[PDB]
Amino acid sequence: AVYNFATM
Amino acid sequence: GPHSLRYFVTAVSRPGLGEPRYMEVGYVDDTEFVRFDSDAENPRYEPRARWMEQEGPEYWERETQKAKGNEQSFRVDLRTLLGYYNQSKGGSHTIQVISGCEVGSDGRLLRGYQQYAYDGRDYIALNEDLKTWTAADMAALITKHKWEQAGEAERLRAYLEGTCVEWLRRYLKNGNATLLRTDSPKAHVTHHSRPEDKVTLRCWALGFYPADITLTWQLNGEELIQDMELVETRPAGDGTFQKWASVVVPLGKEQYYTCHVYHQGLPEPLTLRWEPC
Amino acid sequence: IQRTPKIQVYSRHPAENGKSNFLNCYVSGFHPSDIEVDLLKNGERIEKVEHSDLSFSKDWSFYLLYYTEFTPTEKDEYACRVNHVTLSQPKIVKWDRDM
Repeated sequence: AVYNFATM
Repeated sequence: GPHSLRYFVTAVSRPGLGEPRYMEVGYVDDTEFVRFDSDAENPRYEPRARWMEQEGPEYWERETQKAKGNEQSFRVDLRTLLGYYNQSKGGSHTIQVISGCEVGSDGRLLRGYQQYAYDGRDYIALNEDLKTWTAADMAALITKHKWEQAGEAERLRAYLEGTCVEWLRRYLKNGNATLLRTDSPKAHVTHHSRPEDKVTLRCWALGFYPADITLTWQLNGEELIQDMELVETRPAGDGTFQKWASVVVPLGKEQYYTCHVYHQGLPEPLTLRWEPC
Repeated sequence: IQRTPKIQVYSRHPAENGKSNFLNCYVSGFHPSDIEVDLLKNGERIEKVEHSDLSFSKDWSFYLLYYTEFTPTEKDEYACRVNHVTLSQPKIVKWDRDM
C-alpha cells in the first residue's frame, strides 16, 4: 500500500 | 526474509504537452507487482504480477484514489521547486521518490526508505533514526523545515513501521510461491579468432532469474583473471536475464582457461571451458 | 545531473538463421527520462517496435527495453539507434549475434 506523500 | 516493499514514484513536467507525467511503481523484494501511470488509457493501479489478481475491487479503488491524490500533490510540488530554485518556467523537470520498508525474517523492520530526488540529484531523505531529515541544499532545507513543523517524520514512521510492514506481509502471503522462483543459468563458451593468433573466449550465461550472477575466468585454479570484458546484466525480454564475460588468450592455450558461473539457483557453480567442436 | 544512456543490442535467444526470435535494444542509466530508440534493419527503421514500461534504478537513472520479433538471416544487418539530450549525435550500435 502506497504512502500519501507530503507537500514539499 | 529479509523482504522489502518499495514504491518508486516519478513526476515529470512537460510544459506545452499538458499535465505532468505521473507514475507509481510498487516492488516486493525488487519484483514489480503494481503500477499506476497517468499516461495509460485508463490511469488506475493495476496488478503487475498474477498473484495480485486476488485483490478485490476495494483494494484497487483505494490505492488508485491515493495515487490520484499523490499525482495532484506532485503537480503542485513541481511548481513549488521551480520557485525554490528560481528556475524559469517552460522546462521539463523531474521529481522521483523511493519509499518503503525492509523487514527481517523475524518480521521486524530493518530499515525504512524515504528518498527524494529532483532532476536526478538527491534532494531530501529520511535518516536511519526515522526521526530526522538530510536536506541536500538550501531549497531542500525549505522542505525539511516544512516537514519538521508538520511532524511529517512521525507520520511517515507510523507508515513505515505499521502499514508498510503489514501490507508487505499480506503481499508475500499471496506471492510467496511465485516470488521464490529461480531459474538456473545455462552456460556455454564461444570461440572467436583475432589477429596475431589470439582468441576471444566468451562465457555466456542465459535464461537465469533473478538477475544477480557472477562470471569469472580462471587460468589454473586461480579464479583470477583481472582484465576480462564483461557486459552489464541485461533482460532477455521473457523475464530472464543474460550476461557474458570474455578473455583474450593465445591460440594454443584455450584449453587451460575455465569459466565459472555463480548463481543462487545452482546446486553448485558451473565450470566450463571451450569445447573444440 | 544528466546521464548518458548505456546501450546494448542483442537477441532474446542465441540467433539461428531462419528461426523466429526477438531483437532487443536495452537502454539504461540515463537521465532525464525522454529517450528516442529505433531498431534498424539494413539501415532502415523497423515499424513494429514495442517497449517495456519505464522504470528507474536506485541511482535515479532510467531504463527500459525496446524489442521486435525478427527472424535473423546470414546477411541482414540490424542495429539500434538512440537519441537523448546528452548525446551530441544519435548513437548507433550494431547487432553482433555473439555479443
